[PDB]
Amino acid sequence: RGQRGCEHYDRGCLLKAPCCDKLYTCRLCHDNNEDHQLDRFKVKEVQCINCEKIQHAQQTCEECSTLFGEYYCDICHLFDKDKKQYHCENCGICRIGPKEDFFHCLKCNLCLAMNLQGRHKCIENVSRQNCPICLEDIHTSRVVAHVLPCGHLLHRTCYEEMLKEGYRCPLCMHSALGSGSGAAAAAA
Ligand code: NA
Ligand code: NA
Ligand code: NA
Ligand code: NA
Ligand code: NA
Ligand code: NA
Ligand code: NA
Ligand SMILES: [Zn+2]
Ligand SMILES: [Zn+2]
Ligand SMILES: [Zn+2]
Ligand SMILES: [Zn+2]
Ligand SMILES: [Zn+2]
Ligand SMILES: [Zn+2]
Ligand SMILES: [Zn+2]
Ligand SMILES: [Zn+2]
Repeated sequence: RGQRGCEHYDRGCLLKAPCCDKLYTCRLCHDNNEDHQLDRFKVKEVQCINCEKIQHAQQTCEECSTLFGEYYCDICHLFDKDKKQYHCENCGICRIGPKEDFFHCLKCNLCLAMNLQGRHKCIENVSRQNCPICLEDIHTSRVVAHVLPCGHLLHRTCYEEMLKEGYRCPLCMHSALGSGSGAAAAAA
């Protein structure tokens, strides 16, 4: 671990971005360096870092057999060391597991810690929204979301910064004290 990959991932291959047909270590490396956003489900090809064989996406290299990722999901085309990831069909992406700690809430439409099942306030597709603090997406973020007792969602980082200046939901102004607050599963 820690020999091959980027700042985001420990992986043995590079993705061929079907948009600009460039080779980037991962979708974040691509998105940080391109006008547009990479569609991870559209990725068809990868290149072995070790032997530069460009090939269809798979867990090991067809020529030299280098291990591309300890965890490999052929839907998101994600490669990584073992972080107990699982791919959730309702989220549509890979989550940081383990899968048994989480359930997918249909209404809020993200994976939530088991202790919130039937024990939180649902807001329709609230996960598919921007964080009201930073106004960047919650659902696909690699930062754990925090369910406020009111059911609104904040990035854990944005939530903890907000506590230095206040203690109320940035949208509905309800206090963050109380029942129904907890953690969601991070994007892998
Ligand atoms: Na490398
Ligand atoms: Na990726
Ligand atoms: Na849906
Ligand atoms: Na999606
Ligand atoms: Na589930
Ligand atoms: Na953020
Ligand atoms: Na995590
Ligand atoms: Zn591109
Ligand atoms: Zn990267
Ligand atoms: Zn190879
Ligand atoms: Zn996946
Ligand atoms: Zn889910
Ligand atoms: Zn819910
Ligand atoms: Zn945020
Ligand atoms: Zn709120």
